[PDB]
Amino acid sequence: DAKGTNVNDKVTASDFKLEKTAFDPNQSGNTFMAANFKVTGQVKSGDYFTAKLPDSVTGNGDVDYSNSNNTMPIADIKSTNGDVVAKATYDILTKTYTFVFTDYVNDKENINGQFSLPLFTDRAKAPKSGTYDANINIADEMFDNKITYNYSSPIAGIDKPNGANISSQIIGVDTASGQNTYKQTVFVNPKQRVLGNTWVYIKGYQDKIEESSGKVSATDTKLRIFEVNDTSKLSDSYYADPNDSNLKEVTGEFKDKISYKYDNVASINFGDINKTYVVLVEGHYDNTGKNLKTQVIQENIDPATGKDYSIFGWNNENVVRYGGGSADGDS
Amino acid sequence: ASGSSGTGSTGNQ
Ligand SMILES: [Mg+2]
Ligand SMILES: [Mg+2]
Repeated sequence: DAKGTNVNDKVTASDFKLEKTAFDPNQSGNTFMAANFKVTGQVKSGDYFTAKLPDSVTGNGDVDYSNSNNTMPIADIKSTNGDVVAKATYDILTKTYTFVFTDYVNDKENINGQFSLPLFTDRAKAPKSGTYDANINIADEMFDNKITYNYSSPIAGIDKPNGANISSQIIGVDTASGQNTYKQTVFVNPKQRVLGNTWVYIKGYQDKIEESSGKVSATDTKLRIFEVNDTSKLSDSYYADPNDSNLKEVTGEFKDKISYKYDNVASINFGDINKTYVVLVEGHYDNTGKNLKTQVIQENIDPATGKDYSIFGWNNENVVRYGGGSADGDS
Repeated sequence: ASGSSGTGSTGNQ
């Protein structure tokens, strides 16, 4: 039963198709890979074959498995009767899918089947809009593709020269481990305007507390705040590396400026600013099973006049996609 | 819905 011999040399994949080759990961866009596969000869329980993803795509997308040993279960490959033909997992770090045959295969031959698995952007490795190679290995054979990411720009806000402007994206949600963490990137003033008396609010909900599982609080939330040297260098994908020299962490300058006084919201007092800041949120959600929905808000004035107030909000929520597959062999 | 939205897979769990 345990993972045994690699039988890529016995498995041929075919009729490979992506569901689509262009989408917008900032509006829940994703694709699927679909392929047929067939086994030449016989395999035995524990034999396995693999598929390997390149830098531009991931199998997990905005779902985070770092608290589950970087491993995600995948849907079982099942026969018509419903019997499990292969169990499958995916390694987040090595981007490798492994399909391990069960004892169903022991008395069979010329097993063949098919799968459809959801594929997502890699926000870190594909940080800008554009076209990327997405050459995918299945069973030691390459299937070449191009994928185009047209990210909805994170640079959004009120249409005045001193207008409030802010955006965010939840780029990691831990659904597996039980810890219920989430990771959110917030871009404050991505327009890089000159703003007076700036306040930012990070909420664990949108309009209705009871309709989100998010919990923002001093004990559930940690914030890191970075001043951005060059705004042009920020991702379109909302990925932001805390170690990138373009970001200067200034968290220690905000110890008197962050308040969890109000319900399910953190407020941050930015004051008079003229740069973009990144806020990396490490949060948690509760066990109500409600959707995780959030909103960030920024308000400010015109610093030269003291007036021309404005306020802008930005909602986040994520969606889940599923895979499926089947296989049968002759006796 | 407004703002932006993400997407991922839980591996059918
Ligand atoms: Mg092969
Ligand atoms: Mg509170």
